[PDB]
Amino acid sequence: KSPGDNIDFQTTILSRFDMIFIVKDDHNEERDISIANHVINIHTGNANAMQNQQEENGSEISIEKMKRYITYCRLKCAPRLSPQAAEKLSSNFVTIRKQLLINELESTERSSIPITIRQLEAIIRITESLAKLELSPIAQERHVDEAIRLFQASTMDAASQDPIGG
Amino acid sequence: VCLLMGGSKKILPDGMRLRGDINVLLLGDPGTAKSQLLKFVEKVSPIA
Amino acid sequence: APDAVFGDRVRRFQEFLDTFTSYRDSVRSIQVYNSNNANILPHRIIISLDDLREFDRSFWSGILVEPAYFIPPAEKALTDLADSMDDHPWKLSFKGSFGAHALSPRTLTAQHLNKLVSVEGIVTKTSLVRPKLIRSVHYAAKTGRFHYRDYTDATTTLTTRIPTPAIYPTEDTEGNKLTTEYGYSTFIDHQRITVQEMPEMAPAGQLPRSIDVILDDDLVDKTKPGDRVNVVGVFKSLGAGGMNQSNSNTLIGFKTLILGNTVYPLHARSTGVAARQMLTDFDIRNINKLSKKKDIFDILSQSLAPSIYGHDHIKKAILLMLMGGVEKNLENGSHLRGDINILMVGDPSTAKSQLLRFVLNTASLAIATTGRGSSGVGLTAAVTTDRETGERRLEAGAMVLADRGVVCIDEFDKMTDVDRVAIHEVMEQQTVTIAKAGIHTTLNARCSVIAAANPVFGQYDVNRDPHQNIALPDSLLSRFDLLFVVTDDINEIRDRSISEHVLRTHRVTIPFLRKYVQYAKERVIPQLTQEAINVIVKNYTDLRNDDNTKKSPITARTLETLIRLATAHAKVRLSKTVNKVDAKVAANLLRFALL
Ligand SMILES: Nc1ncnc2c1ncn2[C@@H]1O[C@H](COP(=O)(O)OP(=O)(O)O)[C@@H](O)[C@H]1O
Ligand SMILES: Nc1ncnc2c1ncn2[C@@H]1O[C@H](COP(=O)(O)OP(=O)(O)O)[C@@H](O)[C@H]1O
Ligand SMILES: [Mg+2]
Ligand SMILES: [Mg+2]
Repeated sequence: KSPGDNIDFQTTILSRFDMIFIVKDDHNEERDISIANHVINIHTGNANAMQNQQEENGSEISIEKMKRYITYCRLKCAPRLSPQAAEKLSSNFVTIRKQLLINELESTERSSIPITIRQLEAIIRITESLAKLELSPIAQERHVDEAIRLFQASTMDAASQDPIGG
Repeated sequence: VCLLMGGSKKILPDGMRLRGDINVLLLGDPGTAKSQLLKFVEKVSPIA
Repeated sequence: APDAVFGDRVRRFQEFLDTFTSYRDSVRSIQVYNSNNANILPHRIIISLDDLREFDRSFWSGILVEPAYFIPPAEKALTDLADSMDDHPWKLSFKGSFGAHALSPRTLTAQHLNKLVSVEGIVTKTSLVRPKLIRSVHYAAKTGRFHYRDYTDATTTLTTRIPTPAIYPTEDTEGNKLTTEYGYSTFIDHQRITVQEMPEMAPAGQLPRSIDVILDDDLVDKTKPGDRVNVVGVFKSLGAGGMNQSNSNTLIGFKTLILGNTVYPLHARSTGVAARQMLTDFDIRNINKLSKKKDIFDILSQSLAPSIYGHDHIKKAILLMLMGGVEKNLENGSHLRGDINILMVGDPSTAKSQLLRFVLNTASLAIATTGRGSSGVGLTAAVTTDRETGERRLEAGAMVLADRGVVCIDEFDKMTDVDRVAIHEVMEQQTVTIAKAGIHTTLNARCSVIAAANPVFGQYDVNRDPHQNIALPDSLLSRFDLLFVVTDDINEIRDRSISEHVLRTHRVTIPFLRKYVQYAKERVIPQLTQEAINVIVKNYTDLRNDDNTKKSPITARTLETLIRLATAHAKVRLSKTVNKVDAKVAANLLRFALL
């Protein structure tokens, strides 16, 4: 069934969000074993010390420090795109909408996960957000690469939709 | 991470506001740890 | 007896009035007007604290921190000048920068007592305007003479005085009876109001704070409940906080309030106070110049919300609604509408709410509502309250407040029948009728409407008729003057172009538009011309007798819509009559919206 059918409200509400994450519970022997090992390790008390008390020495942050750092960055920085990022974003958006149009005209039904301008500003906001945490007043195509990868990973799992197939 | 950081807002000469916050939705089956993520975000954000 | 400090301060303020010549000619102009036109203007002028600051810092600080010692001298000096220059005593008002003395009811504390302050907030409740007896006059029948007496109280002077509680005289000094002469006595108006902290500034979840303000004479009815107001006055205390006599109780303190002297209404979004700007000769010249260009309509249309791509016809319609037509009142007592209404049905990412919020931000008087946000008594003012004097009264609603303005409704299709029947009368008769227990009245609700709606199936469908896509009563659609349908069809070139536009944004100004609209609405009232009569008649006949399937029905409301649109376009043109071009433009817009 289409993702629109799976939800219990008007499908236009999905048009408001920037990123969507349909997480499925697939059964797998090795993954089940790994998650079980992780959970019993947490309950026993090793994960309380291991990793958490060793990654705090260089490769992990405290919760209070992270909170303060978020406040700092929010107050201080406000990035802005660069022309290369702008043109790349424009081209990607046009290609995505072209593909969706072709799929829709190939059939008589409309997709349940539409693509609109909101997604354009969503990618814009995502790239600027990635730029901000580095405190860089300017964002280059390296940020747009990651932004598009995140978008494809999250929102463009609308390929599970029926017209989108093709 | 991108959500907590947030985008950049723009105020235009005509009065229109281009928002800079990010919205995210989580579809999934039961028992995928998508409520603990919300709880952690609540505990780690300055205002939540 | 005379005081030397008082006289020195009077002399210094007279020097101040001498160095600056604007207030002098202001007083002269008020006196000239009152002499020539006899309406009577009140004897008052406004002073700038900034100029006082450059002139004499000591006197500035004295007025700011010790008004009770420095202001009466200034009023006496002003009165002396006024009495000397002409062929009631005068009062003063203060403007400029108050520095640290600009506060709100929450941040007004006991350390500001006896000093001049300026507070901001929302008016919550006023009082009945009452007369106060100042001088009585009497008559003795046995002797044929007239007498009088004067009365005073603690709030008529800034400095403390020894009380003199005079009694009301019924007899003469020789025992004879007296008769009251109500026509020869003197009464002064009086009111009391309450000011609270603004809803858009007070902390959330916390109970608010408020302060009382006392007004007298010529500042008695300058605001109504719900307004945003700025009041400048003296924060003062009165009486004895239980000190006199034993008065074992210690919980109460000293009564405090503000003896106001300046009241300024402030305009905000979604409020009942309308915005007005002062028009200078430079502005008038520029407006009257731009009136003579041929693409003036195009420029004014493209100026609206330049951040949105396209929707040119909706921009034109919004401009036409902003300008408006003319309403007619026949001697018989009939009324003919003159407002314009707009509706928008479109796809769920077509920037409907952006244009709606633009209209909210730009109109001089607008109120924003949403589908289920306000209902029942919240729209027609159908709620009843009562005074502590006993009487029951009404308080205005969304559309009652927005009389002579515009109302923005979002999620229009989410309403119900109970309020749609209510809004029928507003949209056609432009009146609100209430009949409850102890009330029978009729309120004026002359307002225009702009709304946005969603299609039934989430997205507009071209394989079905419009009736299956809009799903709204026909009688309701007949009351909307224009209905627009907007759809987003994927197109490589259009998507590209809108992409570069949205990227440009992310990396004529409004004030001149507001001035233009205000001048045009206030000054111009065109008349109908035979040419436009023929054009509109032909167009109405053709539309009524055509086989095309429309987005809305055709009635006499369409003919009246044609007249209204033509008159509004002529109003844009600053012309005193309607020509053929305005009628043709109205017909073209109506045909485009319909087809
Ligand atoms: N992938 C996972 N890794 C570690 N723990 C998990 C995982 N998935 C579920 N859990 C466990 O399940 C609990 C969270 O369940 P819950 O928040 O109810 O999920 P949901 O909100 O999706 O129903 C946690 O206490 C956690 O220990
Ligand atoms: N024609 C357009 N021009 C510019 N921006 C647009 C246009 N259409 C949509 N958008 C963008 O998409 C968003 C749509 O938001 P909204 O006004 O709520 O649309 P709707 O009310 O139709 O859902 C806006 O933030 C706006 O920036
Ligand atoms: Mg859960
Ligand atoms: Mg909207």
